[PDB]
Amino acid sequence: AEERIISLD
Amino acid sequence: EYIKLKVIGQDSSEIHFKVKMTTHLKKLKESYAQRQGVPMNSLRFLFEGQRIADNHTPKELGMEEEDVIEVYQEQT
Repeated sequence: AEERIISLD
Repeated sequence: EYIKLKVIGQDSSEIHFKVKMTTHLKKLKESYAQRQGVPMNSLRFLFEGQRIADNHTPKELGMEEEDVIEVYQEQT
């Protein structure tokens, strides 16, 4: 899998 | 102020979240469940083995950059 970063707020 | 948390699933995959120290972790739980395509209430999210509530924050739980959250199926 590729890197996955999700930003919240 | 923002930290990155690594959410590890039952299959060892990872989704990382950048959150504020004051963010209510419901938002992480909802986003993760959405990305997995499962009901949020089908999962339990643990930090250091302890259940994360909707209103817990990283600051309240003492979370730090790159700390791990584990996801398990809810108990029955």
